Amino acid sequence: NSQAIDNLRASLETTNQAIEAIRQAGQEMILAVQGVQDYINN
Amino acid sequence: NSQAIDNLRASLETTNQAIEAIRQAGQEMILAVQGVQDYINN
Amino acid sequence: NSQAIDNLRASLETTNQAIEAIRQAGQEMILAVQGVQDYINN
Amino acid sequence: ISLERLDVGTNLGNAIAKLEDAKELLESSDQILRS
Amino acid sequence: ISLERLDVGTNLGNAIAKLEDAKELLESSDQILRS
Amino acid sequence: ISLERLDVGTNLGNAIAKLEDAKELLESSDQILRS
Ligand SMILES: [Mg+2]
Ligand SMILES: [Mg+2]
Ligand SMILES: [Mg+2]
Ligand SMILES: [Mg+2]
Ligand SMILES: [Mg+2]
Ligand SMILES: [Mg+2]
Repeated sequence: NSQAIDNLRASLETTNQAIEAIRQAGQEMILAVQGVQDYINN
Repeated sequence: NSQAIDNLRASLETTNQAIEAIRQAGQEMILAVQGVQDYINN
Repeated sequence: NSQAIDNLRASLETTNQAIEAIRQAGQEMILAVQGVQDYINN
Repeated sequence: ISLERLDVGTNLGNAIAKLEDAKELLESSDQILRS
Repeated sequence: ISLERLDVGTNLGNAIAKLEDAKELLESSDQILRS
Repeated sequence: ISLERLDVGTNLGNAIAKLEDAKELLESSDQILRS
């Protein structure tokens, strides 16, 4: 029914948003490892 | 049909569960980087 | 309708593919931290 | 002498904040599905 | 002398185990979708 | 003397490339949903 389709779409859009937040966490973790490498080399 | 709606919901719940496992992996990776920083500083 | 079901399935398959790419990024980040540990120990 | 210490806590803190934002969004996704 | 080595292998091993648990769940999600 | 420096840039670059491949797939997923 239209509520079931709306809820599946809304859940999947929310899930996609959650995955983007995890992707951003990954970028920050990479910056942290780069900062460890810079500290060792410097 | 009801099988198609049940399968989309079950797949999305399984996908959400997979994302939580990746989120937990991220937490463990952060603990590992914290352990590298502690070892360097100590 | 059949377009709505096809689009939800196609979006969820694409989302699952995106999550696998993030999972692979995590594996590479782990290899980078292992390389920092090897460099410190060696 | 060097008074500098290694400190990547701001990037690691930002990463934790984003993993936590993600957790709340995954719980909201599940709430919509259960409904 | 210091006989300690850096060892974050348990956290990295835990991270790998969870990325692998995630892989199996993504394959199961795809199996439900193909069906 | 040691002329070696720490360089994990290839694994970190690979990780960035994959996070970026993921970003493009998430945008494509959203495009299908909006449609
Ligand atoms: Mg927050
Ligand atoms: Mg809840
Ligand atoms: Mg396991
Ligand atoms: Mg299979
Ligand atoms: Mg690419
Ligand atoms: Mg777009």
